[PDB]
Amino acid sequence: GSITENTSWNKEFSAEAVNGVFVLCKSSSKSCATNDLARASKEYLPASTFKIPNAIIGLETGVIKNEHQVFKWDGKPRAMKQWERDLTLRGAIQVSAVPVFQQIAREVGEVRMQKYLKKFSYGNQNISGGIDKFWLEGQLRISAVNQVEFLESLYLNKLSASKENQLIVKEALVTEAAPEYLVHSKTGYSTRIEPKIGWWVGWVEKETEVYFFAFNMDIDNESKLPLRKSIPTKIMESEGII
Amino acid sequence: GSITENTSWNKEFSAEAVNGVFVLCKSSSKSCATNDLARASKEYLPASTFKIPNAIIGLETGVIKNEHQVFKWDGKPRAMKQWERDLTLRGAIQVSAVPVFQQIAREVGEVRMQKYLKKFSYGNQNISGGIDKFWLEGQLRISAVNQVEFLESLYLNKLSASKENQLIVKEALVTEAAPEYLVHSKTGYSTRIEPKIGWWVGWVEKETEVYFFAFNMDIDNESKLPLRKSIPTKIMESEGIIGG
Ligand SMILES: [Cl-]
Ligand SMILES: [Cl-]
Ligand SMILES: [Cl-]
Ligand SMILES: [Cl-]
Repeated sequence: GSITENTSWNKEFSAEAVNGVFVLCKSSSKSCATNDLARASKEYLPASTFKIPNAIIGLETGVIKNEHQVFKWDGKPRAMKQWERDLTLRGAIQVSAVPVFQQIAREVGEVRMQKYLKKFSYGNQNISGGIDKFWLEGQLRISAVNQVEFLESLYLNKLSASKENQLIVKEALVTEAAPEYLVHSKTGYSTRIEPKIGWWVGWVEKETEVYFFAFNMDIDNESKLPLRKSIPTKIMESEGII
Repeated sequence: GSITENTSWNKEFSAEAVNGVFVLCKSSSKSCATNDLARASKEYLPASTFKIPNAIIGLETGVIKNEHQVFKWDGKPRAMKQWERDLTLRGAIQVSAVPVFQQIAREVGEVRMQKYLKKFSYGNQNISGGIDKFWLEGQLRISAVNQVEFLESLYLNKLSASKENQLIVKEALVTEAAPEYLVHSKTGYSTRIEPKIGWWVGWVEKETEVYFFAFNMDIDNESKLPLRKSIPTKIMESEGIIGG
């Protein structure tokens, strides 16, 4: 593939006083563009974007039985009201139910989780910091470029997992369906350790083209969180994609 | 299965002067509700709702190579401008590209096509009338009850096809997505044999519940087509099944 720096996108960041990066890749020409090559290569806690490999590994290992599994709420208070209810696998991914995935990670265990992150070439592959929190406050780091490589492998079923399991997770990641296009995506927000990072990663299928994308930004306060989606959306709109 | 009449649903049909049926099943097809017991089991041409089994069959026979198949346009005139382009599976479904599906059916062939429709218990299972048009103007017929049974089997990966291929078709059928709400659906319009019939079939996931649905109605003219969606939408909303 190739990557090129495109300074024009900076307008959307400048207007918002945002420090951040977008990486957008057109599958047919294996060609990516970024507003910031340096930041595109910087490696940050994945936070809830880790739900993507974690769901695959959960299925691969038999910890998650299948896409019809329901994760029941035990009635104990959770950090968000939206998590205080039974959830499907898709629902637990889409509302970012950390408690559900901490449990999955515990059952997966260190030996197996390490093995998969190596197979997946996932970031620095460093799961230090406790088996249920390493993606949230441990030693794990991944870049925007690595996220797009990973998502392309998933799209093509080239990850070291069954196609069945890859498809289940693909199915779960759909976030917008229109007559002209389909969006798969996942957000993250790293807030336990400095610096505070918001992520939005995914891909768009339009006509017979596929566009993979990864976005991250420094988050000053919770009031900036929507720019996580709105800056990349604006860019993708300006490019005539969505 | 068991089918129970909900009297109150008729209001929605008589209020628009529509002859039609809606079938709705919560959790499973074991117990469904309808406005009309007789019509719920009446069988009609599937029209473009047949793209659902045909897509599964195309993948299972290897006629569609895999999820990333592109159906290439050779540049020769097609009947609609929306068809004059390369298409993905989801694209061909969205624009209702009947010529793409007809070429799939020809390559599948009558022997294989008959076998899968019988394994799937798909309507009267009659593919008489020409391999490229039996679902459009031939002898094939299916009811609203049988559509919900078929779609439930698809949802559960219980059709006689690989799980991989069932998942591929399901992704191409998503029409609405929200964190705890997901709709898979397909319209059809049968206009070659009287009476003309409109369909809307599908399923909805809401939180940890699932509902299977099938609607059909007599279509007098094109202007009544939207009802295919709004009458069943209103009834589903009456059951608390509400989208965004
Ligand atoms: Cl495999
Ligand atoms: Cl989040
Ligand atoms: Cl022919
Ligand atoms: Cl025809």
